[PDB]
Amino acid sequence: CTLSAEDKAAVERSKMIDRNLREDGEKAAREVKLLLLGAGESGKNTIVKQMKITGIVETHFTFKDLHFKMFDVGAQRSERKKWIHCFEGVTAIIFCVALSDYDLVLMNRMHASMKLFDSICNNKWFTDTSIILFLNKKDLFEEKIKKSPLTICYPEYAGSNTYEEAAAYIQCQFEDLNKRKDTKEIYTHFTCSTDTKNVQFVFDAVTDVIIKNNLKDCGL
Amino acid sequence: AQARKLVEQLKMEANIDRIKVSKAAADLMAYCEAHAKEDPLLTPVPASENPFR
Amino acid sequence: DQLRQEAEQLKNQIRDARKACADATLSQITNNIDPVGRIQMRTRRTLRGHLAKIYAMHWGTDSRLLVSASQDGKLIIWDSYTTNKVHAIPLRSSWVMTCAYAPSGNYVACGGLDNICSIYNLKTREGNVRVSRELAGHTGYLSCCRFLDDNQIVTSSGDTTCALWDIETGQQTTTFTGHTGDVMSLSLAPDTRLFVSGACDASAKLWDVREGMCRQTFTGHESDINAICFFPNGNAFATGSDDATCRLFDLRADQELMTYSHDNIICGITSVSFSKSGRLLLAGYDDFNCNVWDALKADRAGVLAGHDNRVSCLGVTDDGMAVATGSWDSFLKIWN
Amino acid sequence: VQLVESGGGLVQPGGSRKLSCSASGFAFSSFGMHWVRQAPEKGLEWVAYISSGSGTIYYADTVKGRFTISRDDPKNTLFLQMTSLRSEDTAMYYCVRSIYYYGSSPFDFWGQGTTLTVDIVMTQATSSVPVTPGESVSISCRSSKSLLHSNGNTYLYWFLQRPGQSPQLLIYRMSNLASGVPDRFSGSGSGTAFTLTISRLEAEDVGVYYCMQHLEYPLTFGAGTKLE
Amino acid sequence: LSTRVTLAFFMSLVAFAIMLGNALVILAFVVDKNLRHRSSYFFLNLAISDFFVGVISIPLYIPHTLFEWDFGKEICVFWLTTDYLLCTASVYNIVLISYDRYLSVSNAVSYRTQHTGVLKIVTLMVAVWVLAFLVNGPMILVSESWSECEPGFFSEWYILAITSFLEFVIPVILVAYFNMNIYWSLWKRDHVELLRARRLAKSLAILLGVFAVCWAPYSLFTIVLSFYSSATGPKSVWYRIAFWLQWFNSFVNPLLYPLCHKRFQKAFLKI
Ligand SMILES: CN1CCN(C2=Nc3ccc(Cl)cc3Oc3ccccc32)CC1
Repeated sequence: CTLSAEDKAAVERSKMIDRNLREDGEKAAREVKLLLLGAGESGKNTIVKQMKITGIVETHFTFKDLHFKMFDVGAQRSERKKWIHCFEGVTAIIFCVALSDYDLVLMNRMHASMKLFDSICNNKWFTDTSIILFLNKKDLFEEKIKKSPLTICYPEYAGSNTYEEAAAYIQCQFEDLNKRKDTKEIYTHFTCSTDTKNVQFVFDAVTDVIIKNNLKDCGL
Repeated sequence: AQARKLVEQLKMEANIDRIKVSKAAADLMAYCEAHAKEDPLLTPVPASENPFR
Repeated sequence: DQLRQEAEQLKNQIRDARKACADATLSQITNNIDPVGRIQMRTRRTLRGHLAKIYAMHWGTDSRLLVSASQDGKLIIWDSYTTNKVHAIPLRSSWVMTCAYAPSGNYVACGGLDNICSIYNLKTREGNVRVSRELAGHTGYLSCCRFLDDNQIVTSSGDTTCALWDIETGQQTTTFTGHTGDVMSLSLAPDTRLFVSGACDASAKLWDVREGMCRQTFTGHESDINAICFFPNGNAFATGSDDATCRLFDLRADQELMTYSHDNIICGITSVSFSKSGRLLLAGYDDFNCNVWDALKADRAGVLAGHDNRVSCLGVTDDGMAVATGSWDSFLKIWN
Repeated sequence: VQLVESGGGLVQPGGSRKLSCSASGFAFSSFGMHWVRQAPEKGLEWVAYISSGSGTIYYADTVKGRFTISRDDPKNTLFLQMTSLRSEDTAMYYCVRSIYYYGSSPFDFWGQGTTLTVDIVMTQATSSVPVTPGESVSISCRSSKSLLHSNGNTYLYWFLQRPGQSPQLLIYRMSNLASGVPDRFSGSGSGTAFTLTISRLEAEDVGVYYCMQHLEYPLTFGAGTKLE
Repeated sequence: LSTRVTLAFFMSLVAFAIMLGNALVILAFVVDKNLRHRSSYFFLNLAISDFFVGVISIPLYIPHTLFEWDFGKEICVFWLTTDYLLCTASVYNIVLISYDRYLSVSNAVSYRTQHTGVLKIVTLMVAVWVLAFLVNGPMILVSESWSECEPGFFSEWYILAITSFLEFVIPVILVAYFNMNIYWSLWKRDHVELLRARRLAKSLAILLGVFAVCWAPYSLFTIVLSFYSSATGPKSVWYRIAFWLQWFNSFVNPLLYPLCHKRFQKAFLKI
C-alpha cells in the first residue's frame, strides 16, 4: 500500500458511504407497493378515502404489520407507453370499475372498462403481475336493472333480470378476458360500504401473491 | 389563429440563407482532419501517459 | 381555406428550396478516406453501488468527477480515477429521469415525474449538501435539463413546452412552444446561444435563447426521437429515433446528410454521443450493447459488449480519454 | 460555524486532566479532528488526530501512552485526556477541523485555544523581517526530503497568526489559496525549498507565519517567521 | 489379479466429481455479492461439508483396500472420525434447509419483516457443526479394543441402534412433515391448477425419496448383521454396495438444492 495519508482518509469516507447505501437498500425491500388504476370517474376517490385516509400522488398506510404504498397517477395527461415501464417491479395492480354505468353510452362505459382491462392484462411489462379487481356501485345498478335489463348492452345474455345472475355474468365477462391463465391470477370483489372488508381483501390477496412468489423462486 | 401562426412561422422559415451540401461535407472533413491527432480514442496514447492504466 | 392553401404553398417552397441544393451527397465524396479499421476497447473500471435501474449520468468539466441517478432515490458523485465516492445525495421523490452537472462545479440539478426541477449546492461552510432551488410551473414530466451558467437553466417537459429559468429569482424568463407532442431531449451549443430539441411527433426544432422564437425544423424520422446530441464544431447535429436509425442533420445546408442503420438491428436507440475529433459516433441500444460508428463512412459494428440489460446512458469526456456507459442492470463502466 | 473548547488551567506534577470542545453550526459528525499545541515561547507542535468514524487514531511520539482522544457524536463534543503531567506540557491548546475527499481544504477553521500550565524537518531561514507599507515581501523555508508525491500533490501548508488571535489558513498544498483570503498572497517553490510572497502590504498583516508538512505522520512545524 | 487398477480409476473419478461440484458452488457464492440471504449461507455450509468428503476420505481408502495397509492406528482413528463428522454434518444441513423453506410459507408476513441478519446465521451454522461432532466423535475416540479399520462399538448393538436412530429416524420424520405441510398450504389455496399441484407433489416426493433410498440400506443391513453374527471378517458384496451407496448421496446433493434455486442459476450463468 503506497497511498499517502489523505488517500487513506478518502478511502475510509468512501467505505462509509457504501455502508449507508447498502443499509438503505435493505430497508427499501420490506415494503408493499401497489399501482392504482381506474377510468373516467370510476369512483377511484372512494377507494382512496376509505382505506386509511401535480404529478404522481402517493398514499401510505400500515395494516397488520405491513407497510403499503399506493401510487395514483390520474394527473398525467400523456400516453401510457412513455410512462409505464417505470412501474415494472410493482407487487400488484388495484383496478376499479363501476357497474351501474352499463347504460351510460358516452357505446357504454362497460366497453371502455373492458378495453382498458384487456390492454393492461396482456402488457409485456406485467407478465407476472397480478390484478385486484373492484366492482363499484352495486346498489344503483340493482335499482336500475328493475327497469332496464342487461339486454340493452348485452343482447346475447340469456338469464333473468335479477341481482346475482347479472352480477355473476358481469364478473365472468370481465375475468374471461385473461390470456395468461397459467402465470397470474385475477381477484374480484363487490365493493362493501360498512366496514374494513375493502382492506382485508387487499391484505389477503397480497399474502397469496407473496406465498406463491416464495414457492416459485425455489424452482419447487 | 393556428393557421396564422403557421403562416408566420412558414414566412420566417422561408427566408433562409443557404449553402451547398458539398460545402458541409468539406467542412466536416476539414474539421476531422485538422484536429485528428489529439483524439485519445482514434490513436491511443502510450500507457505512460494514460491515467486509466 | 386561404390560409391552408398559402401554407401548402410555403411548404412546397421549403421542399423545393431543399431539393435545389442537392448538388452531391456525403457518401459519394468521403469514399476516398482511410477508415478507422478496427477499434477495440477494454473495461478499465467498474463502479458499483446503485441498486435499481440507472437513468442518467453526466461528466464534470475537469474530466475526473461524475454524477449519476437511479430510481433508488439517490444521486451519487464519483471519482473515476480511484473509483471513490465523493458524495451521496438523497432525493425527495424517487421517480427521477434526468440530471446535470454545473460547468463551474458548484451545483447539480435533477427532475422527474413530480413536475419540479431541483437544484443543489455542493460547496457550503457546513459540509453537507443543501437544496438551493425548486423550479415549478410545468404540467408534465421533465425530460432534460442543462445549465447555462451559475444562474440560468433550461428545461424541457412532456407537455409540449420548453422553458428558460432565472435561478436567483425563481420565475421563468422565456417559454418556447410549437411542438404537438412530448419533448424528449435537448442539447446546448458550445457558445450557449442556441439549442435543439426533438419531440414525440418525429420532428426536431432549433431555438434561439435570447429572443425566444423557433428557427428551423428537421423532419424525416418514422417514429419519435429518443436522443439528440450536437456536433463539436457547432454546425451539425445527430439524432436517434425509435425505428432503429440515427441521422445527421446540418444547420446551414438545411437538409439531411447521412443515415446510420444496419439490417441485423431491430431495436431502438436510447443515447448518442460524439468523440473529440468527430470521427466516432457512439450509440446505445435496446439490444443490451453499445455500438461505435464511423461518422464519415456510416459503417461499423464495433460493439462494446458487457452489459446484461438495455443501455440507458453514455458519455465521453472533455479531453477524449474515456467513455462511460450505464444501463438497467445497475453497473456503470469506464472504457479506454 | 463555531468551535469553543474549555478545560484548561493550572495543575501540579502528576495528576490528570480532561479538555473538551463543543461544535456548533456545522455537521460535526463528518469532520476529522486534530489537537495542536503551542509553547508559551516557541512555535507550534502537533499533538493528536481522530478521524470521522473513530476508526483511526494517531499520536505524537512524545505523548503516546499518556494521552487519549475521544469524540461524542449525538452531543457534538470532543475530549482529550492527559495523564501524569510534567513540566514540558505547558502550552496553549487548539482544536482544529479537517475533511478529506477529492478537492477539499483541510485545516481551515481553528478554535480559540485554552491555556494549560504546570521525521522530516522544516527550517525557517529567518526570525524577523523589518519592512514598510507599500512594499512586497517574500518568506522562505526549507525541507530535508522531497514533498512531491507520485500522485502529483505537494503537502505544504502556509498559516498566519496575528497578535492575540488564533491562526488562519492561507495556502494549502503549496499553491492553492483558501476562501475568504484577499488574493494578494501567493506561494511557490520546488522540492525541499519553498517561498511565500506578499504584494502591496497593508496594516493588519503583521505577525508570525508558519510552514507545515502533512506528507506522513507525524506532522512537523517550523520555527516561525515574524513580520513587523 | 490385475483388475485392481480398473476400480481405482472409478474411485478417483467419483472423488473428482464430488470435489468439482462443491467447488463450483463455493465459487458461485464467493464471486457474487447479491447472494446474501439465509438460504445462500445454508447452501454454502452444505457445499463445504460435501467438499471435504470429496477431497479427503475417498483417495486414502483406495490403497487400503486395493494395494497396502499403510495406516497405523492413529491414522485410522483420524480417518474414521473425519468421515463420520462430515456425513452427519451433511444430513443436519439438509434438515436445516427444509425448516427454512417451511417457515417461508407457513408465515409470510414475519418472514418478510425480519432484519436480524448479523450473527444468528453463523450461530446456527456453528451449532449444527458442533452437534454433528457430538454425534460420533466421543464414541470413536473411546473405542480401544478395536482387522479392517472400523469402529469398535460395532461389537455391541445398543450403540449401533442409538447412533442409527439419532442419525436417520429424526431427519426422515422432520423432512416428511415439513414437505407435507408445504404441499397442503399450497393445495388449500388452489381455487391448469391440477398440473401445478401435481408438479409440487412430484418434486417433494423426489426429494424425500432420494434421501431415504440413499441413506437407509447400509444402516439397516449393519444393525441386522450386528444383532446375530458379529462378522468382521470377509463380507459379501452387499456390504460394499451399501457402503458406497451412502457416499453417492454427497454427489447427488448439490444437483438438487443449489442448482434448482433461481439466483444461483443466474450467477452460474454469468460466469
Ligand atoms: C463411509 N460411509 C459408510 C459409513 N458411514 C456411517 N456414517 C454415520 C455417521 C453418523 C451416524 Cl449417527 C450414523 C452413521 O451411519 C453409519 C452407521 C453404521 C456404520 C457407519 C455409518 C459413513 C459413510
